[PDB]
Amino acid sequence: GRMHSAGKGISSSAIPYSRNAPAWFKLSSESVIEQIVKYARKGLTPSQIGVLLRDAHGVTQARVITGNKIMRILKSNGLAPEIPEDLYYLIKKAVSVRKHLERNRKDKDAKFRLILIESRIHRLARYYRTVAVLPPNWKYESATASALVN
Amino acid sequence: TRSSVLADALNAINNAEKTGKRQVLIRPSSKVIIKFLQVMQKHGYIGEFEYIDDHRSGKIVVQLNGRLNKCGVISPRFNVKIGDIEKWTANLLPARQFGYVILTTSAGIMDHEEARRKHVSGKILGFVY
Amino acid sequence: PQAKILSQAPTELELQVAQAFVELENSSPELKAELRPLQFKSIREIDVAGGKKALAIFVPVPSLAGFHKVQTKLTRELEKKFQDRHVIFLAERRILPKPSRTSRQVQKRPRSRTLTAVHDKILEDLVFPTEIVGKRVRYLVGGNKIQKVLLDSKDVQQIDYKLESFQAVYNKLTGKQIVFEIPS
Amino acid sequence: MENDKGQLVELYVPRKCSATNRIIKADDHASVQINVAKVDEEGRAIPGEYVTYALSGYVRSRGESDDSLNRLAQNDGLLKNVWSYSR
Amino acid sequence: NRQKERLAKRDAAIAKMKEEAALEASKQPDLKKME
Amino acid sequence: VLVQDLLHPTAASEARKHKLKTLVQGPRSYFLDVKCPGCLNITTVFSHAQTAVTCESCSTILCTPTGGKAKLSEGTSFRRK
RNA sequence: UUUGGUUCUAUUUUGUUGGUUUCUAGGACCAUCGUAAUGAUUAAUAGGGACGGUCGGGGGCAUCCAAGGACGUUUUCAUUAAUCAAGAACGACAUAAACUAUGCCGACUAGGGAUCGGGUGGUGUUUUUUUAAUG
RNA sequence: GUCGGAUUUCCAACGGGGCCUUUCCUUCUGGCUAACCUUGAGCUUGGCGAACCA
Repeated sequence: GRMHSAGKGISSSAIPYSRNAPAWFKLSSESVIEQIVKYARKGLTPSQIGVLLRDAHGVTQARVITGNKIMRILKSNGLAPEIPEDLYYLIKKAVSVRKHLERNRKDKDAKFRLILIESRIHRLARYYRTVAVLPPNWKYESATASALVN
Repeated sequence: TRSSVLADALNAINNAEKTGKRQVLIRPSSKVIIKFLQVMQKHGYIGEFEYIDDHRSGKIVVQLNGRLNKCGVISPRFNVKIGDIEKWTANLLPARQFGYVILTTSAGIMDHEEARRKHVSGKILGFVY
Repeated sequence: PQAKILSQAPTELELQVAQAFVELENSSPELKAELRPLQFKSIREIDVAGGKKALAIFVPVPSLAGFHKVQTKLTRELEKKFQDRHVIFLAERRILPKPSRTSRQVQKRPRSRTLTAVHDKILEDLVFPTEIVGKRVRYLVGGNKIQKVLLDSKDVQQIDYKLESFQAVYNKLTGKQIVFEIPS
Repeated sequence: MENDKGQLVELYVPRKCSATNRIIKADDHASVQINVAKVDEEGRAIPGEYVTYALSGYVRSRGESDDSLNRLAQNDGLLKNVWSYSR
Repeated sequence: NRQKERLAKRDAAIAKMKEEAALEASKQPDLKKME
Repeated sequence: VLVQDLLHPTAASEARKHKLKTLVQGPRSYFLDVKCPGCLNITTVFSHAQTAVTCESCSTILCTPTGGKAKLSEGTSFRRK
């Protein structure tokens, strides 16, 4: 696909066929749940959590070790962010690009990529509004984008 | 993007039979593919086929005989009443003695002859001869 | 007592295996109180082509990990205790029917309560110490489907004599025919 | 094919390829008929006793005549370990 | 949620009775290890 | 080839392909259990480590991230788990 | 099956028509008791996002700034997607023989070698510190 | 078995219904109580409401 480019490259993860996994892991479920809540207490996104349990310890996926996925147990433990991580990284990239544009006016490909980034932002905002993980009337504007990064 | 999975399935069958190979891989295996190949199998057009399952959607391996001329899909699935069944078989079949138009009715997916016997109609899926 | 190990329905043979359960409970203190909390719902007799019948022991679903901890040991004692027998532990799961158009809605049916999900679960629970590496379905020209299950080649010595017993009990329970293969 | 009651019709029921099981047309001038003589316990072939394999022009033109000939030769038993099902 | 409380109560009861009989199991000697 | 076994490809050619192009897709990576000099403290490290993984007891970093398989440090003792 | 409290309506009758009620009959609201296997579909060779080493005569500014593709991934989301009237940005004011004179997305179908970016393996070659890791 | 018409115990095919396999495929007041454990001796005195409705 790659709507905002022309690349057709396929590069991703190949999840193993073993749904119950991996018969060499000795820690318990509650051990890794307390690991995720301790690691998310200090302010990390769930992608960083997944890679950091993937490489420091033996965790293939948190979905197959526990019974459920990651921000399911984060929202059950009360550590769900007010906006999820993908939209947050998109809007922080947007305000960084807008800071570049207000610094340098003539970076005109930066204008083009800013329109691309806000297109992705509006698509994710529409999807998050129709599933109501965001309230309706929530809208992205630049003045609230400067402070919405938090 | 990949819209009609059955269309890509039947296209793979058509290309493999035109090249002359006796086996073909299909990705990614909806239910209507399984019913379609069951209908083609019960009439002696393909033979045995195999359902590989990964945990995503599944793959089909079909052993092909030399008995297939063309299988095809009809997109979109038009609504077909009783008179439109023989208007369709007049339209897109080779002859009046063989060839089968496949349609899904509320009593399952079947060819036009046993749909005539059950006296039911539905939505047209495709054809095989 | 033998009545405590039985959950609801008393017959003679489940009382006998409950006596075997409490006899294994009082002996072997290394595994004592590991088999104490668990009870089993029911017992089923399966006839196989080999002539040695099968004890399908249906247990509660939430207690299944407790059987999974000590399953090899208690199954070995259960083969020893009963001659010409093969013992298997299954979890009695609930199948909820598919809601039709005319029927009134009874909540939302969870996806673990469908027929295919519980059939795959009891197929996994037949072969416990091995792990299934792949499945296939043979669609024959006569219309019959025969499902082939591939087992991981490690530790197959526990279950290699019991494969036709697995085929018989799966054919009785689900009405589908399966063939086991070991890729090497 | 037939009409209603006997009287066999359809002159020239055509041969069919032994590889892809398609029929061979009358002017398919690339189609061949391989005739293999069989041997009876002495190392010598008997004149008039054959097995026969018809190959169409399409499979021969694609170059796939030899692999298919391997497969039907090994299927009839006169070949031992040249063609593999697993490729 | 009465159901989660009931689940936690039955889990705690099972664990407590398991530990209570595990004390008696540790009190009893093992002829299997000696053999 | 016009007749071949798509059900049972040979092990060499099914190990030859890309990881998504096989019969069923699966990962070609693996986990190692690595012991560091000094304290024992056996660790499990994924092959494409993606970060500077250290021992939990002390800053004795075992792998540095690399765009493919991550390189391991000079003094280790690792096994494939 | 139950056990509380609140509230509303109500026939046969109690000796009659009206008036105060109780039990009962039927609601609706509230409380905590017990029943259940307590309850969330995969993670599409779909897509978005994080991460790691890179790669590019990409861009701007001055003489650093952010962005992007591919690769790798047992990381995260979960169908967020394809094409697009109106509208908008850029375009040697809105043009061109703006061309691949060939719209975009998706699948399949014969090959062969060279090349670019990445990755895997080969006790392969060479260099360093003959020898390691790199390259 | 009638003099080119038609039947029955029958091998088969084709579509239908009912029951069981974890599979309620809404139920309350009423009546017919229906198919009634209802059996009087080989056609009698008494089961569950839709198969009939409100």
